[PDB]
Parts: sequence; C-alpha cells; structure tokens
Amino acid sequence: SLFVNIFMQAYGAGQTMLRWGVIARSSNNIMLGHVSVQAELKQVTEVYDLVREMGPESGLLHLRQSPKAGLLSLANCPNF
Amino acid sequence: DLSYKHAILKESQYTIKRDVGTTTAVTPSSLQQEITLLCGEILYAKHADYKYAAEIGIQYISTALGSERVQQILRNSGSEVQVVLTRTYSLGKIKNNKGEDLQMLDIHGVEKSWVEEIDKEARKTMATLLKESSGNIPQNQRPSAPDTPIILLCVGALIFTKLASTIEVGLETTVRRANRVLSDALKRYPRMDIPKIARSFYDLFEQKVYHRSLFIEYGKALGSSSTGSKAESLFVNIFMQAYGAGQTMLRWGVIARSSNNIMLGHVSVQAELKQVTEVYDLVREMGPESGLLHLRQSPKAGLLSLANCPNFASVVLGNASGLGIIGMYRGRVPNTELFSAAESYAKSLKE
Amino acid sequence: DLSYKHAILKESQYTIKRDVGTTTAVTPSSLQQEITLLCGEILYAKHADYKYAAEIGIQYISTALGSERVQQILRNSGSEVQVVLTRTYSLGKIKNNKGEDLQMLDIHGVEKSWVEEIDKEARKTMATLLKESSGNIPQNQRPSAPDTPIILLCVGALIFTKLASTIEVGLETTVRRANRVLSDALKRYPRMDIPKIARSFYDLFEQKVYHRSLFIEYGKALGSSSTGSKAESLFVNIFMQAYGAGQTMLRWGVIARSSNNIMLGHVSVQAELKQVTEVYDLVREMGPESGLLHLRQSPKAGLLSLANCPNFASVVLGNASGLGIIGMYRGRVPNTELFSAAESYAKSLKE
Amino acid sequence: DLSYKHAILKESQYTIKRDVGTTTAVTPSSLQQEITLLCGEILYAKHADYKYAAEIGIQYISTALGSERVQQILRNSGSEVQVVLTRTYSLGKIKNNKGEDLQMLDIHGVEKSWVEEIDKEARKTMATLLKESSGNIPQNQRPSAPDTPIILLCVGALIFTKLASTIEVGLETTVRRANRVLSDALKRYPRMDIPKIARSFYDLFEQKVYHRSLFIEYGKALGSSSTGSKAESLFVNIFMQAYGAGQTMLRWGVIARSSNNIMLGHVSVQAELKQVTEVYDLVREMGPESGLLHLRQSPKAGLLSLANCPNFASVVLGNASGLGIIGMYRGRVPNTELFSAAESYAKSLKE
Amino acid sequence: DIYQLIM
Amino acid sequence: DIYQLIM
RNA sequence: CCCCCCC
RNA sequence: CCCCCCC
RNA sequence: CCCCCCC
RNA sequence: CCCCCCC
Repeated sequence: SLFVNIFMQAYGAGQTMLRWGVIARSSNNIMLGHVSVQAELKQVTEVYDLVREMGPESGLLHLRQSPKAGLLSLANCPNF
Repeated sequence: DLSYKHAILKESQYTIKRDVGTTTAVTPSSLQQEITLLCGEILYAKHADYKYAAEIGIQYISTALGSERVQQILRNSGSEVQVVLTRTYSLGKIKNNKGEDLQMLDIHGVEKSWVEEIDKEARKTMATLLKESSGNIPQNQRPSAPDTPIILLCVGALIFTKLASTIEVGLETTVRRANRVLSDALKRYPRMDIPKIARSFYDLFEQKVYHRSLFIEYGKALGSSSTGSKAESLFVNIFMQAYGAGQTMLRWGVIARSSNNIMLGHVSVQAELKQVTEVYDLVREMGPESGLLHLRQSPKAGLLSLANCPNFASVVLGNASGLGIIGMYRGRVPNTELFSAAESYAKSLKE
Repeated sequence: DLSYKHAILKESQYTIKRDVGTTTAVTPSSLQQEITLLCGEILYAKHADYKYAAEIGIQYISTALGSERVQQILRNSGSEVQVVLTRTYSLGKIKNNKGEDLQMLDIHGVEKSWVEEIDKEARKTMATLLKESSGNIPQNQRPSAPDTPIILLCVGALIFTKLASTIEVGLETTVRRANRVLSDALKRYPRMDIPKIARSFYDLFEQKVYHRSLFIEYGKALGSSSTGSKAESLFVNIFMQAYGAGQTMLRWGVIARSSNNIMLGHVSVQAELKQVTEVYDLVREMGPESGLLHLRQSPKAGLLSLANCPNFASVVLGNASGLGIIGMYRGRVPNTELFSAAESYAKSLKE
Repeated sequence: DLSYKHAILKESQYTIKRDVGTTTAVTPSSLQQEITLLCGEILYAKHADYKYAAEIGIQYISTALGSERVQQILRNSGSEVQVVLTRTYSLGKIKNNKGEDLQMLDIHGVEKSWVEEIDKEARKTMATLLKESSGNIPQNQRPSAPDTPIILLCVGALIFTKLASTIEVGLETTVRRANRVLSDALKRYPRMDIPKIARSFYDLFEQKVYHRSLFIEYGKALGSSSTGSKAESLFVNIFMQAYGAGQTMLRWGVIARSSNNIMLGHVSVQAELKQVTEVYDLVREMGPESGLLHLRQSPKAGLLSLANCPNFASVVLGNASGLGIIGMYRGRVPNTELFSAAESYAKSLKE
Repeated sequence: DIYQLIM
Repeated sequence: DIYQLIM
C-alpha cells in the first residue's frame, strides 16, 4: 500500500504547471483576466484538451520519458 | 471558387515524374554505429569544409528509417531518384586498435577525400586534446556518442524551421537559437561550426527537395516512438516549431479574432470575411498535412494565401503590430489607414 | 485645445525613420571586466585628450544591459543606428604578466590610438606612483575597481541633470557638484579631469541623442535592481535629480499654490487658471514619462509649456523670488507689476 | 441646422477626383543624403533664383516618409497626382574627390539647370570662403549638415502658419519671426535669403494644395518620433503654432468667456449664444482634425464660421481689443456700439 | 578646382 | 617594464 | 505569384 | 527543447 | 462666401 | 518656439 501511495504521488510528474494552472483557476486570481493572458487562454485550453484526449496515460508521459511529452508544455504561453 | 480550385488540383489522375535519371545515397541501418561516429566527427573538430554535413545527417536518418523504407519515402514524395547504398571500404594499410583493417564509410555523391579529411582532422584534434589532458574525456565529449547525429540533425531542424524565410534570416535565427537550445551540446563539443553546418543543411534542402520529405518522415517516425533520448525530444520540439511555416498570416488572423480587434468590423473587412472563412475552410479540408505544405514546398501551397483580402490582411498585421508580436515580419500592408487604426486599437487594448 | 493637440501628436499611425545609414558601437557583456579597466584608466591619469570618455561609459552601459538589448533600446528610441560590436585585439608583440598576448578593446568610432594612449599614460602614471611608494596602492585606488565605470557615469549623470540648461552653466554645475558628491572618488583618484569628462559627456549627449534614451534605460535598469554598490545608488540619486528637467515652472507653480500667494487670486491670473489646469491635466495624462520629455528631447515637449499664461508665469516667478528659491533662473517675466506684488507678498509670508 | 449641414457634407458616398492627368515628384528615401546636401546648398550661397526651394523641402519630406507612403498620402488627400521618382544622373566628365562620377539629383518638374546653378553657386561660395580662411569651416556651417533640410522646412513652416492670411502679411511675419527663431541657423548660414525661400514656399502651397497635406503628415510623423534634433523640435513647435489657423474668432470667443465680459450678457448676444454653442459643438464633433481645416483648405471649412452671429462677434472683438490682443486683426465689426462697450469693459477689467 | 570640395 | 602592472 | 516575426 | 516545489 | 493679430 | 535656479 505504501508503494502504491508513492507511485500515485509520482503521477503528474513533469507537468506541475498544469496542476498549478488549475489551482490558479480555482484560486480566482484576477490577473488571469489581464488581456495578455486572455490572448492565451485559447491555447491553454488546447493544452488541457490535449490532456483530456490523451487520457489517464498522459500523467505517465514524463515518467515513461515519452518523446510525445512536451506537447503538454505551456511554455508558449509566457504570460499565463 | 477556392474549394473548386482545390478540387481541381487535388483530383488529378496523372502523377508527375521528376529526377528520373538521378541517384541519391542511403546507408543501411546496420551501419548506424559507423554513421554515428561520422556524425560526431563533424562536431568536435574545426574543419575547413562542412559541405556534406547535411548529407551525413540524412545518412543517419536513412539508417534510422531503413534504406528500403527511405527509397519508398522518396518515391512517395514524387521523385524518381535512384537510391544508392553506402559501402564500407578499408582505408588501406592503416589498421585500428583491434588489429583489423580500418573500415570507413563510402557514401554516394560524397567524395571520399572529404570523409578522410574529416576523420583525420577529428583524430588529430582528439590526439591534441589527450596530449593536453590525460583521461579527461568522458563518453559525452566523444564523437561516438549516440546522440551526435541527433545534434547535427537538430541544427538541421533549426534551419528547417526557417525554410519559408531567406537564407540570411534563417542563418541568423539558427545561430542565435542554437547558442541557447543546443547549449549542452556546445559545452560537450566546443568547436562545432553551427553557421557552416546550418549553411550545409540549407543547401541540402535547396537542391534535394525530396529530402525535406525524408526529414519530415523522420520527425513523424521520431514523435511516434515510445521512448527516446533528450536530443530526440529536442529534435521533435523544433520540428513542431516548424509546423505552420509559411502561413503566419492565418495564425495572426486567428490571433486578431481572439484579440477582438474592433477594426475587423470595418465594412471593408466585412466584405472579405467570406473569402477569409473559405481559406480557413480549405485549411480544415486539407487537414493536418496543410501545415507542412510550405515546408514540403508543395505547388498546392498558395491556395492558403490571404493575399486577395488586402483589408483583412492590413487589419491582421495592425493588430499584430499593436500587440507587439509583429517583430520584423516583412509582409506588405496594402491598407495603411486600416493598419494604423487596428494598431492603435490593439495597443489600447494591450495597455 | 491642449488635449486636442496631445491627441493629434500621440495618435499617429506612422513612425519616423532617422539615422538610417549610420552605425554605433556596443560592447558584449562578456567584456565587462575589460571595459571596467578602461573606465578606470581615464580616471587615475592626466590625459591630454578626453574625447571618448563618454563613449567608454556608454560601452559600460552596453555591457551592463547587453548588446542585443541595447540594439533593441536604440531601435525603440526611434533610431535606425546599426549597432557594431566591440572586438578584443592583441596589441602585438607586447605580453602581459600572465604570459599571454595583451588583449585590448577595439570600439567602433573610437580610434585605437586614443585607447593606446589612454592605456599607456595610465600605465606610466601607476609605474611612477609605485616608484614613489611601494605597496601603498590598495584595490580602491586601482583602475580595475568595479565602480570606476560607475564613477565615470556619475560625472555623466551630473552633466545629464543640466541638459535643459546651456553648456557653460552645465559644466560649472557639474564641476561644483562633483567636487562634493564625488569626493570619495576624487580622493581615490586625485587626477580625474572632471571638466573634460563632463565636456565629453555633453558632446556625446549632443551628437547621439538616442544615447540619452540608453542612459535613461540604464537608470531604469539600475533602480530596479535588488542590490548594488554605493556608486550605483549615487548614480540613481543624480538620475532622479534630473527628472523634471526643463519643466521647473510647473514645479514652481505647484510651490506657488502651496505657498498660498494671494496674487494668484488676481483677476488676470484667474483668467488663466483654466489653461494652467489643462497643462497639469496634460502632465497627468502623459504620466510618469512626462518628466523625461526634455531629457529625451522629445518633440512632444513644449506642450507642457506655461508660456501662453504670462500673468500666472509672472506670479509664479515672483513667488519663487520672494521665497529666495529663484536663484539665477533666467525665465522671462512678462508682467513686472504682478512679479513685484507676488515677490513682496512671498517675502512677507516667509519672514 | 449646423449639425444637419455637417451631416450633409460629411455623409457623402461619392469621392471627388482631381488632378487626374497631372504628375508630381518624389525622392526615394535612399537618396536622403543626396537631398540633404541640396537642402544645404540653397542655404549657404546667395542665389539669383529660389523658385524650387520649397520643392526641395518637399523632396526631403518624401525621403523622410518614403516615396510609396507619400504616394499613399497624396492619394488620401483626394488627388490623382501621379508620383514621379527622383533619378540620380552623372553630370558628365566632371568627377568628385573620390574618383567617381559626380552624381546629382534629377527631380521631376525642376529644370536640371536650376540644380546645376544652385550647386555651382554653392561650390563657388565655399571656394571663396576657404580662400578667405583656411580650416575655419566646421561641420555646422557646411551644406551637408543633416539639419539643413529641417532649416528649410522651418522657413516653410513659418510661412505655413500664415496660410489663412495674405501673402504680404505672411511674408512680413515669416521674415520677422525667422530673424529670431532661426537665429542659430542664420549665424551658421549668414546668406540664406529667407524672403525668397518663404515666397517659394507660399507659391508651392498655392499651386500644390495636396502638398499641404504632405506637410501636415510630416508634422504628424515628426511629433510621433521618440527622438529628434533641435531643428525638428522647432519645426514641430511652429507646426503646432499653425494649428487653429483661420479660426481665431473661436479662440477669441473662448477668451471673451474666460474674460467674463459683461456685454456677453447683452440681450442681442444672448439671442445668439445658442448658435454660438452649436458652432463649438461642431468643433467638438469634428474633433482634433477641425484645427487643420483651413490649413488643408477643406471645403468643409466655413461651417466653423461665427459670421452669422454679428453681435457675439462684435463683443468678442471688443473684448479682444480691450485686453490689447486684437493687434492688427482685420475682422469686420458689425455692431460698433457693442464693440465699444465691450472694449471699455475689457480695458476697465484689465487695468 | 571647384567640384572636389568636401561639403 | 610598463605593460605587466597589476592594475 | 507566394512567402517573410519570435520561441 | 522540455523539465524543475511539497506531500 | 470665408478668412485676416501675436508668439 | 521651447528652455534656463539649487540640491
């Protein structure tokens, strides 16, 4: 049970910005409404749509060291 | 009319034959190790001539895909180039450390003297470096590292991202971006001449257009793999950065719609949104291969042009300029007044 | 009308291109050490020629900001000057203490002979000083001190504070204030020719107006830093002292309002308080960049002029004169009677 | 009724075509240096003929804005003039100091003989001056100074400020104000014939009305620049001084309201304040471009006329006369009694 | 010697 | 001995 | 004709 | 290029 | 018809 | 035209 607990703690590894962006939405940060971020929420939503499309295996992409990992990068939305 | 033109060009019963009498070189996958060394020997020495570095990168792509599969790829690109197979030949009386004859690659179209001089210069450079320091050369600073072909191909992919630009802008961009992106490689290999390798790759992509297709297949074959190295992930990242090349006005128009530029509502643009929508419908009809149209240098490219909607183009360029993302883009602005008004509104919105 | 004029000048869709065929010099940040030495060698020797000292200070600013970022700054100032990059060159057969070739800076537009003579005179001066006293030269009296470029730039900032004045008044003010403010530096470096360095900086700010912008960016980049030296704090202090330059009548009118000069209530001034308020509204509309309008030599400057309200100007100058703060200000007093009455009231109030 | 007339004139679906068969000259920006020299050679010699000096100033404006952008400007002003491009031609067997053929400008509509005689007279004058004194000619006294086109255009802007006046008053004002404002230039260039250059500019603004628009764009393009020279700031200052030209009664009525002239309360004026307010509402509706209506010589100008309110006009002129600001203004005073009473009250208030 | 002046 | 000063 | 920025 | 915290 | 001063 | 002092 301890092994499985740590193994789940390893899940979203390499994608902490997605989790932290979900937090920032749940935190109702008003600066998300700044126009510079507003110009990028469409591609942000595309990244999260990609996570939904990949499904449960998207969390293991960096743990597996999949070349496909990096499509889940929010690095092209600097203001968000 | 645009859908009709696309249906005219697409629905053709006759294929075109080109490069009928020509030949090109590939390397069998079983020589991957032997090509890897070569791809690492262009990297760690300072060479007078970097003419065939892009060819060696293509040879590595051939070993990674397979000679027969590469022949199939070049046939499907629409070229009749006759693949020739790389042959290992003994240098001569020279012998290696194992007591066997030193076998070197013989690539078609590459003078053997170039390969000999690259190998000799690399060997001399490593001899000097070991004379300076003893036992200070780890695996990652050696030419035999498995990722050196990927480093060469990453310089090639950097020059690939700028294939719709000019040679000067592409070279400057490749050097500037390679100083940052390929920084670990430049630390491991402090004397790889990125400008000369980039010029070699630009040349190769000019004369041998079908190799562009080969390059693309590598990316497709490389992003479909379950695992890979860090250098391969970097290659795929740059290869995706090359995607919408030659069609930045479509992306910038999507931006101008997402920016809610009020000058899109000007009646002159409103008279053109129907053909703008037809262009985007054409993109949807073409599908995922529409982004590679300019990279492949498809004749079909140019149906994706918004140049017949000058006011929409002016408003899109003005919105991009106001947001500050226009950079040094050299697209022409037909309507100056719409450009100015759109830029003023976009600056006001951004502030 | 004044808001309308500001909206006319501000809302322009066309930028102006100047200095298209010209070039200017920058130094890559990696040569900061090498420029620091030079900025310290103009300081501790007596030189026949101080022509390019301001250029060396700008070179240090370039190293502190970055060559590409400095090119971006000069582009955004509205100039097409083509940045040129400083190159280290070996002097010749001369060798340094480390056994390597003595590398010296090669700056564009600066004759190498000037750099050679500055370096040679500085070396001769230190040789003489060590001949006089042995082991008596600490780090703070050496040219290689990290703050010597900042000392040079502080003399430059002193001349920058007086850029709306004349050359004679600016030079006198710079010498007088540098005898006090840069006193620790003048003790460390007893033979830096402040008048000649100040004249060099005044020249540089005359020919190369875009460098003013660069100077300003340095201040902006320097006051935003978490830490710094004492010399950098001094530079920022003088740079803020330069803020409202060319607009002392606005500050003095705010004073005359805070002084409750009863002659502000004279009907002739009362007929002008509406346009006075429009001028201050324009300052509020422009915002924090309104103070740098005359330092940048913006054509937009002059919209902030109160010269069309002669009676308010006379009352403001009279109130300033009564309080004794008018000094030797040479602004013209249109209404002499209002000036006299305002000065009498302000003297009575101060006593 | 006035808003209805403005809506009638403004909301027109048909544009007017003029100057269809005509042509005008521009100079590509790449010849800016070559035009600068010419703009400096009209300045430092005494010429028998100054016919085309204003044309050379417009050529400099064209180089500063761009030939294609100037064509767009002239099209948007409502003129079908066909831009012609300046061509550099070799003089002949004559060679310059560099050993190349002496290239001189060829401007459309300007006889080449005029350019040859201007250049020859300037060369002869400088030869004589160097014969008198050796090595006594700094850069600022040479025709190749970058600001000489701006000096020529500042004389042009002085004549531009008086375009709603007559030719005699405009010439006298230009000479009188240029003796003071362009004093540094007159010290550098002691033999520029300001009356003849001003007459040339007045002519140019008479025949080629569209060039007025071009002139205005230059000001707009020049006040929007981040940096500039002192001469450019002077040009923009005079260009703003030209703003409300042809509408001094509106400004003087705003003054008479700010002067609290009690005769504004006379019932005859009170019967007209409603249409006066409509005129000022029209100014607000037109916006920042309302000030340039008479400078552009817009047919729409004249809707801003207060000539149908004779008693308000009389009271405004009387208030201006009492304050002493009426000067030699030649506007007609319909009501003499209201004028006298307003002038008496304004004098009493000012005293 | 009139056409080689520096200007 | 002028070019080897420490500075 | 098209294309042209940045990452 | 990506990535980078804590549990 | 308009416009018209000064800076 | 503007600007102009002192720190």
